[PDB]
Amino acid sequence: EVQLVENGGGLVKPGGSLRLSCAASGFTISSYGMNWVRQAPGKGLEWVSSISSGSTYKYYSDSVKGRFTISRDNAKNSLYLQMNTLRAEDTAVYYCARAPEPGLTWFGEWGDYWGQGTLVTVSSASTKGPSVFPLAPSSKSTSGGTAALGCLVKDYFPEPVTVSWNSGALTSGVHTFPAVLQSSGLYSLSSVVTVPSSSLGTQTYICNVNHKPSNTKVDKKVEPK
Amino acid sequence: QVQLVQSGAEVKKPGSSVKVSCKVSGGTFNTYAIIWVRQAPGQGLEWMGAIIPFQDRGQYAQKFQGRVTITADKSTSTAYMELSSLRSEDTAVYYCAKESGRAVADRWGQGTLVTVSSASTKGPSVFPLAPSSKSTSGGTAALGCLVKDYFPEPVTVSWNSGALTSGVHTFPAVLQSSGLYSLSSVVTVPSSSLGTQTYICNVNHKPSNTKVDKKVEPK
Amino acid sequence: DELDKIDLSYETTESGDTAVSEDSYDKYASNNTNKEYVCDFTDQLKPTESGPKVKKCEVKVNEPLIKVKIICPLKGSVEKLYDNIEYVPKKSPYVVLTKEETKLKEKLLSKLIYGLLISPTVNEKENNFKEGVIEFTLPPVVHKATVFYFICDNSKTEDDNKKGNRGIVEVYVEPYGNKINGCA
Amino acid sequence: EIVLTQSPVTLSLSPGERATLSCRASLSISSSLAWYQQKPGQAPRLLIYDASNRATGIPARFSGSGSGTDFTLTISSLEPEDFAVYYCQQRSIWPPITFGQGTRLEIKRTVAAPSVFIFPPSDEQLKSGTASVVCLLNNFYPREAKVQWKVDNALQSGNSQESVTEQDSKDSTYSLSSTLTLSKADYEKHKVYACEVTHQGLSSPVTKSFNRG
Amino acid sequence: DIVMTQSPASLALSLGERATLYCRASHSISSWLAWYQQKPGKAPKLLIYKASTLESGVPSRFSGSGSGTEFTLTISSLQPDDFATYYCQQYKSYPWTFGQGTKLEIKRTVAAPSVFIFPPSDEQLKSGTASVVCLLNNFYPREAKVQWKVDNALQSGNSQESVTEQDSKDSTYSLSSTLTLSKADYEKHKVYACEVTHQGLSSPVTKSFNRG
Repeated sequence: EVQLVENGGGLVKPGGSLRLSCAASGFTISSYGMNWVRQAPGKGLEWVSSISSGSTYKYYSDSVKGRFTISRDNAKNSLYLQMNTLRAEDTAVYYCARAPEPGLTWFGEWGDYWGQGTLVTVSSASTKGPSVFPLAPSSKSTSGGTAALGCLVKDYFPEPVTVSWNSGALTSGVHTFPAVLQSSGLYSLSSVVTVPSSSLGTQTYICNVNHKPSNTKVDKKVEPK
Repeated sequence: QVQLVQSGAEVKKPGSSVKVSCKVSGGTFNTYAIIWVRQAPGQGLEWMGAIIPFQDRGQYAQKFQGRVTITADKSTSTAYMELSSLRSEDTAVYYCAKESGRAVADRWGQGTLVTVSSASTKGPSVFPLAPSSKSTSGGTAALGCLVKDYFPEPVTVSWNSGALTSGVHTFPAVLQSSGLYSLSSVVTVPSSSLGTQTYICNVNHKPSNTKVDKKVEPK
Repeated sequence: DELDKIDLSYETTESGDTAVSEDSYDKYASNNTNKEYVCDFTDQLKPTESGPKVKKCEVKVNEPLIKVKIICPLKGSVEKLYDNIEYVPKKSPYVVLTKEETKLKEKLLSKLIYGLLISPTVNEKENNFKEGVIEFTLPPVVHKATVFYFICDNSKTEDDNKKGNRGIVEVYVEPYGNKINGCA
Repeated sequence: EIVLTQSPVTLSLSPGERATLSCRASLSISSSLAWYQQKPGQAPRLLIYDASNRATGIPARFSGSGSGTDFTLTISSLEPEDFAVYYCQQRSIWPPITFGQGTRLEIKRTVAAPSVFIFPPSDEQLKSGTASVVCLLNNFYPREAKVQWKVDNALQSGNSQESVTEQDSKDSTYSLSSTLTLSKADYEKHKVYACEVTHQGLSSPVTKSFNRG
Repeated sequence: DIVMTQSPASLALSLGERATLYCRASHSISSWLAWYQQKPGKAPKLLIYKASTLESGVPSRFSGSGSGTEFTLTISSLQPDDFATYYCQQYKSYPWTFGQGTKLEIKRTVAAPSVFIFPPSDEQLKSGTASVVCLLNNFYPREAKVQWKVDNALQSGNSQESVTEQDSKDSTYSLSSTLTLSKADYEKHKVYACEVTHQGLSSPVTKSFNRG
């Protein structure tokens, strides 16, 4: 039907410039308005900039007033925003939304079609391979019933990562927790499973973790201490 | 965001015409007027005319007719001026400005310099103003150089390739009856340093592409 | 009549008493829906923080028989968000603000553009800002470019720490058409 | 600038109930509000444009209301697929275009007690210079819970990071993990490490301990 | 046209003092006056864009006032960046005009001149022209009088003078006086002298040499 694709992102130098582009397919961008909106993690949406009448009028937020520049090309049917000199505290994912012609009304189907978004990570370079450390379960006598075991990963960047158990086996009762960006600028999360306590001393559990940006694959074994 | 850019300084013969280029970058061009002001050095500024680009009909000062011309071109966002039939006393700095909607000119250009003297291109002659050569000494001596018979402005003078900037005075140029500019540059140095230090003055006259280095030593 | 009572110079600037220059003007055009340039000032002149930010409506006309409509809220439209609103010029379906020198002066739009279709009645009501809605229709052929302005100022509207904005309408007309196929 | 407030922050209702979301305009918006639906793994989706008009392709159960202020988004019957995050936006006083804070909808399943587990830091991790202790809560509801870390029966704060998984697709419960980050030099200075869990489904707080020194 | 009778012509002040500028008009005019700041080598910069309002970025010590036939601009205190040449402009009518301008002198302290003389060099002697330069190094005030004497005979009309801008480092500004004569006359005369008269000198200082 109609698609909106944005390009430009990855590691961004804090204290440098960057340009993002938006491409529209299946629809001719004419006599319509275009907007930029960002959404920081753990925060709501925020407007950034918008353009009207192709390139005649242009608008920016107070925080990005002057520091950001917006442009639209009719021949290429593309939308461009420019972060001129440097901004570092605007770390967020930026979205584009088709909208009617900007005016003193702004009514209509604002954001009828949305771009999938690009993650603008303006932070110090932190690319690194993940480090996996096992978490021993509780092995005991009498009737434990069930004992939980899992693995912990530290110091990997950037997202995403995939964690599986026994090459994708025993997918029942496995939970992967969301990652947290530590003060060092690095990510961390953990994955746990629940297994019967009688199999801890005889069953083998593999933690195969592959981190796509660096093609780093690490397999580790978890056993009770 | 808005900024005004003007062309460089130009020298023209009497009876010729001089053109000044003006550009308005940022804001918008059509619906605001662009004004022009000139000022003879050492005297008050003089207003000349203005134009609103969307209408080609400009208006000028009641005293200046015909010779002054102001035009606007919205395709390039420019406000060129053409001045014809130049005459003496026209040697002055020319300034451009536009009104920001507050009824007053809020932004001004870098400016342009115009010269109309009948003289032509010529290189300066550098002569040494050697310090008073006497046994008195005392750490108080003055030396310099003489720049004579050049046209037009400007000429730049530096000492020791930009060294010992304390006490060096570069005098404004003066106009001789022959039509050639002249100035002197001096520097104050300790008297006891004449026999242990070398002082070199650098003269650069861009219009004639003349560069001369002259050494100053006691006679 | 109220159509033409031009006897006041009324020298004023675009920004008026506001210190905002034209670099930070919020320039956005009137909406285009079935050949109608409308920039309604509803809710855009209410008192608010981070102001007064000048709001400018730019109507660029390049087509014949064009209809232009402008709306400004009246006093008391909403509780204590439109008091002390001012409309400039007072007669502004016909008398319009034009730019000579570096000032804004009133002039008759009929003189500037011939064949203006003034409608004295709009939605069974009077055509003036005293109703809050102004209406007129442009002719199909224009010989030369013409620029005129309308002012809807809310700078004197305030609520403790909030203050109103200033609304400006800029109608920009370019030459178009040759002649009318008919009689005179 | 006008700030839009969406209240209350989090809604817990069972499927099939009529869900009402309240949006308040600080000063006023001239019928310029819009409603959007978003999920963590996808872009937001326009539900209701203008005051009450439904957007193209939206299911008929979504309905808006309001007159210049106090706009409510009413869903006639909240389907299990309708549990998502909803935002509000106004287009009367711009720039800037102020968005809403967002509201969460969760499935209100029967209360279930959490399963508390404590994990030790591996010897390999200790050799790396950092020590982390992880406490695991599994299969609990409601989502809100209090987790406290005690070392040698002493209080700790400012060194705990936690995260919560999404609602479970099999039984509509939640899981919580908390990590205590400490250095080896500081980790050797204490003997016993333990965690405290307080939850609605527990009659009394549950204590789990672990020793190493 | 509207005349700008700006007064005074110059002002000598030190740091922290108060300065009050004035700009009258030929006839009563309601507002529409602006003040422009310009140091030597600068573009005229707008600081006050109406009767009393100020442009963004203009310091708060500036304060405009006045209406009708008289207008007043008062600067509460001067800072190191406040010395320049100021102009006043009216735009009530299309034919704008500017005033003569006001000067802001740094410091007020009288210092005698250092007088130096320089005979022409042999290289210039070959060109048929001889030039004698007199240097008045670091005086205050500017009104220094220079006269040329050749064989105790006064020389006038054949000399030119130039003055540098006042420097805040030590309230310093020199004046260069040059005497121009042909090489043939330089040989006919032997004694060449320059006399400098200044406020800080009890008696005129004379520098001379015996070459010819």
